[PDB]
Amino acid sequence: FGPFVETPIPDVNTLALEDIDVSNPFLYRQGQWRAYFKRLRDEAPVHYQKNSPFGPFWSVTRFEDILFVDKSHDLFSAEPQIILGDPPEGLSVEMFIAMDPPKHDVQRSSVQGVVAPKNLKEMEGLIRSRTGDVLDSLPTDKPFNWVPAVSKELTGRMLATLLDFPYEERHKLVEWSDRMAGAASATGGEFADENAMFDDAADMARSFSRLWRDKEARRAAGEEPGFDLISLLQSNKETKDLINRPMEFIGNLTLLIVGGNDTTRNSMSGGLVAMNEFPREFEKLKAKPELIPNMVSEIIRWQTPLAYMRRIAKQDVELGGQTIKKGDRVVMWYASGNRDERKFDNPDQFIIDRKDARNHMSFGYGVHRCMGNRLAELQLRILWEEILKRFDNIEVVEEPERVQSNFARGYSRLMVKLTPNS
Ligand code: HEM
Repeated sequence: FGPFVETPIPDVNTLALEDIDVSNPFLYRQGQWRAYFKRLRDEAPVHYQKNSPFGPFWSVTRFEDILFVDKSHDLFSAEPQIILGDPPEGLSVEMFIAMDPPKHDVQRSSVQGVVAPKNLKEMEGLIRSRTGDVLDSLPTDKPFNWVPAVSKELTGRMLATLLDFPYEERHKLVEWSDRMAGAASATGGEFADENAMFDDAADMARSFSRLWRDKEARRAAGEEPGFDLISLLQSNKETKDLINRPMEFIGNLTLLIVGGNDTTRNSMSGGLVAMNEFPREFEKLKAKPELIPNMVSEIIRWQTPLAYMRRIAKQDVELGGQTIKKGDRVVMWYASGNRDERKFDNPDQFIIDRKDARNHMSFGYGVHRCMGNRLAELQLRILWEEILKRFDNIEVVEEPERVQSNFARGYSRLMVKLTPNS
């Protein structure tokens, strides 16, 4: 009903404050995002942009203010979408990441068992084995792209395990997720073909339905239930009939794959980029390997794989000396908050023994705090544990290529030369 090409981004000092548009999906790639958000934090921490390709929106850029917006779901709704823009027509799917309580609470309870700490503990052998195997497969006499060989490879195996997806088809979960999460209308991503998105959403719905029916058929034949989400959903009375609720069914399954896809991937890659910019931290790590758990938090803080989550004001809200109007879109820029010097001293430095590194907001805060935070930290810890066993040095031999997006902060190309230890 009713009615992106890259260009050089100018110095933020050349702009009136009302003309700063941080929805530009090239701000991260071009390294301008730090100066743009710092100007916002300093002089417009609750900022209204009237004109953007996504329409008007508020930017909330200070750590303390983002906490308030994220935790106050009675003032700022997560519905109906948490990306800055809109999904293409015909591709809206309800996910509980874009739902307020109580309904958010009910839907998250039906899937949260898949990351139960007892289950993650039991899967450590498999994760570490996969993490050992891919690392042993990497060449040490020539450089290679770390993104497909390591980050995406380990991420895709993990996603397959989570759903018991056919392993040989796991590349499909990632390709579908990338196209869906990289919609030009939603995040300024490079996917602008609505035809391919319609084909993906149909292949994906058909694939999840086949997986559901194959699993119930295997369970009816006596196969013991497992750790995966489908086994868990078919073991609980509330969700044993979830296929008869297609919106809930597709919504929960797509959220799990999109939630863990480029987040895990870009956190695996981003640690190497941070180490490259701050090489003394790798010597500190080698001499004190017990720093790995805290370093994982510092990698996640420094990388902030998801730059923001978006809300809609449910009423007029006074915040930062401004009046957010009912209905306005409000963007909580985690990428800015994690660089806020009011919260972190020396915020742009990668400091692996930073004592308050675990207080980052890359997972958000409030009822929507990332459900897979422990799963992500676990894979990242194991990754660096297995790196230290094998490699005395790691070299980035080319400027990393960063992904076009205002939402995902990640890398498509990371060329790495490995040096084994003695
Ligand atoms: C470093 C890794 C990760 C980061 C930075 C990250 C980031 C986030 C963020 C920012 C949110 C929303 C927070 C908010 O609105 O307050 C979120 C929620 C969510 N994430 Fe993650 N994520 C990561 C890993 C994962 C993984 C591995 C999975 C799946 C296994 C996952 C699945 C989800 C789900 C299902 C939600 C919805 C939670 C809810 O609405 O209650 N995430 N994540």
